[PDB]
Amino acid sequence: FMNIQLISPIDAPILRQWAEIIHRYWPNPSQIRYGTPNVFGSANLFTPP
Amino acid sequence: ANVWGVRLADSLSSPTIETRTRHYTLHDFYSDLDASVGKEPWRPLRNQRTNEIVAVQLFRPLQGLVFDTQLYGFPGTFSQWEQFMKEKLRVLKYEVLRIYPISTYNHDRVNVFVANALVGAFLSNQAFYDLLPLLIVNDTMISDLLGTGAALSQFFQSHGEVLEVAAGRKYLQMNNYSNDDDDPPLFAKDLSDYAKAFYSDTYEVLDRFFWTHDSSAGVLVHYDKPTNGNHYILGTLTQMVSAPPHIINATDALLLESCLEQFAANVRARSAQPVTRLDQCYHLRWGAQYVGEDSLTYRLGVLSLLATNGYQLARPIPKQLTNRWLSSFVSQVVSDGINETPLWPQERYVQIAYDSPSVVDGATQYGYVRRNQLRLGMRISALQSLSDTPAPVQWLPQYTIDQVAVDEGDAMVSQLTQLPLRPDYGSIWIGEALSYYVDYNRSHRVVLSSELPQLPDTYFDGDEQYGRSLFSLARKVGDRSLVKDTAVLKHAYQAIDPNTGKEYLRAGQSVAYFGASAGHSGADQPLVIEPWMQGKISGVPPPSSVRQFGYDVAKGAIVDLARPFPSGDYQFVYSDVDQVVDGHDDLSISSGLVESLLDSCVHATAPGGSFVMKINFPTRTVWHYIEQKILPNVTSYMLIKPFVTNNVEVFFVAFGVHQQSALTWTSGVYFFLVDHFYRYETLSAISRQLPSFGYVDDGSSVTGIEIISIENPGFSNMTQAARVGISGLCANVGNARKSIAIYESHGARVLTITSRRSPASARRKARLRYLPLIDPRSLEVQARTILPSNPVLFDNINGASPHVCLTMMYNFEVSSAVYDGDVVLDLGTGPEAKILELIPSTSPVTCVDIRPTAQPNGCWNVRTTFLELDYLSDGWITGVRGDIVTCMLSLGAAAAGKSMTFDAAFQQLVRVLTRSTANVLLIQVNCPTDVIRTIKGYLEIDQTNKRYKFPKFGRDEPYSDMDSLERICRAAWPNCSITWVPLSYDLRWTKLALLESTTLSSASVRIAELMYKYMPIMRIDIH
Amino acid sequence: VLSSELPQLPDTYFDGDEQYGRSLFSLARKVGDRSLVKDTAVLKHAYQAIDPNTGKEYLRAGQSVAYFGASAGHSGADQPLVIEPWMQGKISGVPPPSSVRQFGYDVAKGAIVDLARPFPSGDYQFVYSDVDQVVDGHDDLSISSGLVESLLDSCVHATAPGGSFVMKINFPTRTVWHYIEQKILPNVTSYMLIKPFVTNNVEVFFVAFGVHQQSALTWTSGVYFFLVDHFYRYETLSAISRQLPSFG
Amino acid sequence: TNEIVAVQLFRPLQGLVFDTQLYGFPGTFSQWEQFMKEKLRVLKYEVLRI
Repeated sequence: FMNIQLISPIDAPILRQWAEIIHRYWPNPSQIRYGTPNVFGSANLFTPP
Repeated sequence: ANVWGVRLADSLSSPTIETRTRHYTLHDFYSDLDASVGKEPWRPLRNQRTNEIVAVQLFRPLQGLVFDTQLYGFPGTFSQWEQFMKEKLRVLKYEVLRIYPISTYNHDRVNVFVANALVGAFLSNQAFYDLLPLLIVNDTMISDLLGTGAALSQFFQSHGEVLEVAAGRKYLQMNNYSNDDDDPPLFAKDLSDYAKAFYSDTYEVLDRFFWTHDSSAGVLVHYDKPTNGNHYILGTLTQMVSAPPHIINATDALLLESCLEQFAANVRARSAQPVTRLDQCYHLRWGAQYVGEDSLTYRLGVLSLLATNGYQLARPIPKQLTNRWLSSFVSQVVSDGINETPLWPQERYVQIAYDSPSVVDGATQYGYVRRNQLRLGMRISALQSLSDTPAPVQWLPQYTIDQVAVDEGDAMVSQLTQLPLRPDYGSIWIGEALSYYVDYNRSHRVVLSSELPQLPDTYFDGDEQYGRSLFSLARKVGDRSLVKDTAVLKHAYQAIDPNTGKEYLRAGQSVAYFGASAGHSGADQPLVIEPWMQGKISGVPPPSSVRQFGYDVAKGAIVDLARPFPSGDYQFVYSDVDQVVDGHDDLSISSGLVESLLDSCVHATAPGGSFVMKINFPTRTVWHYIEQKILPNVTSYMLIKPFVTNNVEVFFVAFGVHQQSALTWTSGVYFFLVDHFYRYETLSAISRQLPSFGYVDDGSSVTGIEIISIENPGFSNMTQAARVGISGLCANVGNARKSIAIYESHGARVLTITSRRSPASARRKARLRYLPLIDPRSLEVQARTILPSNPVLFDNINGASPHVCLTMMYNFEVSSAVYDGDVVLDLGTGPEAKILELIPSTSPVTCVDIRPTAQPNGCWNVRTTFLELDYLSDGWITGVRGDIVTCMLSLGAAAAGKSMTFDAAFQQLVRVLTRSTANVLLIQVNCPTDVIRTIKGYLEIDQTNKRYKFPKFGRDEPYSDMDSLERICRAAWPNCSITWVPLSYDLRWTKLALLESTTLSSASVRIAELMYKYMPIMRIDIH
Repeated sequence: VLSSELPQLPDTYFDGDEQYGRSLFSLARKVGDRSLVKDTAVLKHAYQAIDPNTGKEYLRAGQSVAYFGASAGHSGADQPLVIEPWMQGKISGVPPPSSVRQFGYDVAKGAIVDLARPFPSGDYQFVYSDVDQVVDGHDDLSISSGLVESLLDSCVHATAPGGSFVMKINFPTRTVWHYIEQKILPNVTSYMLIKPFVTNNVEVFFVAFGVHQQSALTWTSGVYFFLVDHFYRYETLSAISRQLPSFG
Repeated sequence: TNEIVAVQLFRPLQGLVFDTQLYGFPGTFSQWEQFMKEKLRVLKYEVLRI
């Protein structure tokens, strides 16, 4: 699963193509900015506030 | 230097002149849409092996391809994709041209972001018409786009004084991009969202932007010349694999491509042509706390600082990057090791050292800070790379006065030599056969048959059979029967008869052949019968008919040649049927078969005929029988021997059978048999010291190959360990040729040194108490890639030249003349210092020259002296002390240099040797002994002006007379006794030649035997 | 004329503007191979000279020469590009020699040696040396001047019987002129110095005739005026090349 | 017929103990050789990483 070269694209079927789709089109994270640290402060850890 | 993978030494460089840019106008934006054949945005990348288009790099007007690949519906092949794009861009061009007329064309700037996002919306069918009134710019590029909300949020968005665009797809992947190792890498730029750019006016807004928002992956800057205003680049956490031992996320590939572009651009700088950016690098700004110490991001940040300061890589960068080379570079940089460079990355500012050649610190406004504290010890210039030279090239060593102990060199090369390998053997002896003949003369001498020598008893032994079989395997011929029979058949016709005047035999002979084989796909006959019938030999006349007999005939009759058989007589008969297949370990039967064969061979010839019969084992009973019976009944006789395989066989040729006369043996036949047996003895002694045919080597044999393999990272001064190893090789093999080959093996640069040890070099090694050290200056310079080859034991496949074969003839006589424990003095070096390997080990030497020597001085086991004084002068032999002088191939050059005669040169030499203390001496003189033949191609003398005219060297020398030179010794000393050593037919001299791994010849040895007859060496001894 | 009055290269030679003016001309020059054009131009003029001792000529066909400093660096398969036409006689102003042996750091068929320190070889009737010494010679003139005499001492000894050599001097300096006046100038029969002009620099070629023939030679006002014109032709084109704009 | 009908194997691959249908080899030698050369480098990088 980590290196998809091990799955043979000569014995042609699906498990190479599906493992390619998992690497290509699985969604990526983001960030949205909550909070009002002027009054409330900020209670989160391990991230910036 | 090195960080983890080595870069190039002191010469660091950088571009100097930066060109300035111009704004992107509508006059250019119209021209970019109707893509002409000369100017078009896309340019194709291609595979290096298959030479097929696999990827497309995109430029200025379309760089907004942020959506997925299935949204666009692009074709698979490049030729269809290009026509697709050219067809669609004009449909967009008329839509631009309707709203904005072309009468506004002069100096109207367009918004670059709107220009990219418009074609990105039109190629993806996503609401382009809002962006079209925002195409013409006003008051800046960004602030026209901050407040609006017209375009779709995937293209760009605003966070308040910060514009965020989504840069996408610098490269574009075609249909036949199959992630091959020769494919060009794409650096995660064929993907939808690999980075996000953040545009603003000043950096103080973006620095407050990245206080609230996260900088987890890492943020990147340009700091030299931003594309559309100053901005930051934030990488995502998607991953390009592209390199099967590695996984590289986007924020590392985005840094790595920009590092490699600057490493490439630091080499191409020639200090006259301008570039578009003084540096290409990125220099990570905020996320350096979140990235790991000594991880890939940190190491690429170190390399990105090095590229900005202007360092250069050791191995060269290809013009187009390959996916295998990129993986090798990443695996080379993720190795272990410490940062040798005093540079270190910092978040606050990217620093530039004091003597860095980059002038960008004064060019840009800020970001770059000329730090004065840290200083690097390098001087500025570009590197010098060059071609490959795919054959291994010969190297010669030079020495230095320092030294180590001799037990260090072998112990050092014990871990460096890859001795257990199988070299290709080659061939000892090449070409045709050498004809050694002797003819019966009337007035030489009578000698009885009981005093002739026979073969030794140590002939059927295992080592002797091994020495015969090794030479028979290493001999390279065509057909043995062809080469033997033509050599005997040519010499059998130059003989003239004594009874009449003309000749024994003519054309039209009606001969019989005994012992045909036709055994190796020669269709019916031995291979000489058809050219001898057609007259293709050109030294023979054609006969009338040939009839065959023997056990292995194909067209003749099969009989037993011992017992008589029904046939007729013949005018000539050739018999070469062997008798010694049964003749092993029982000599009597093999001797007994020969007389029974000869009694049948004589009777089938009787009227005035002649026969040729092959004797393999010449024994005393055979000589006695032919002296008793065969010798009276013939007119004349001769015995010759073509030499093509090391054995003791001969050929017996008799002339004028059944003519009753009286003949005896002679001292010519006696000396011929002595030389014939001793030439077997010498080569049989030589062939046992050689290794076997398909051996693997281990360094245990006396002669053989030996190689090393030591790495050489970049322009590194080699250590004492590698120097001791190379000097140990140069002490283990001496005065031989050394071939080297520098090549990247297993992802690492390594060089080999190939040479061939010898018993002469083993003798040389014993003469030194300490081994010298070579200088590394000949090997530290090399920056090329010499492709290697498989090692062979015998390198020279063309063979030795006659001037080398004659040099062996001189050197063997010198080495046989010098005994153990004697002072000598060399009179002239020659081409090399061979003399140090010729004399025995305990003998102290000295050598005179006209040039400074190159042999190492000091740390020897016995005294030596290397000095040059132009030895024709006087007043210097009284200071020196020796016992025998050796002039070899130098007196003719000394005579030709001063343009004096050979008589005056030899007179001056003997006049200066009158002051010597030596008693015995031998020196090379150049005077003809025999009647002059002036052999073609190699030695064309003049009778009048008395020159030699060697055409292979353009040299000529005066010859003198033996009678003119004989009176000089009598005038010099009363008790001198000259002797002229004859050239010995035995080839005794080849011990120096074959054991030092030299495939000799067939013709050049005969030419050297002819050439020594014009330059014989002489030997004088007083009292 | 004595050797102390001959001009040398100016001090304003290693400067940035001078290096820029050299590099611009080297980029704008359109040639084939620089080694080809230099070596044919020196090799044609090296054969029209006739000897004063006899009447005919210094050297003939069949010379058995040695070549110093081969490159074969730009897909010339094994050799510098003059050796094959000079062996085949395609130049038509030359006679063909007998054999050519190569030496230098970048050989492909000859031996790789260090030409300063002596090395095992034989003598030759002619030897052509054009190995540059000024790659290390930037901002430190003494080492580049010092390498030339050590190279010439090895170049003379490999020639000795009645021979001749051609040696390339890139930086003509006062120590070089004094050394060749002291040592090289008496031991030769005749000499000449030529310069093919294909790239704007200060390099010259030194050609000596009849080595190890003890005679008495001096410099001359012809060599003086030749060096004045040789340096001033660098000065004019170096002044011109700085007013021109860059390449791209 | 002078046609390739069998292949003798040497030192690095001599462990082909399973059945022939498990491997999925091609029928012709020219395709089989390219198949094997393509798969052995994919194994080579897996050895080379560790």
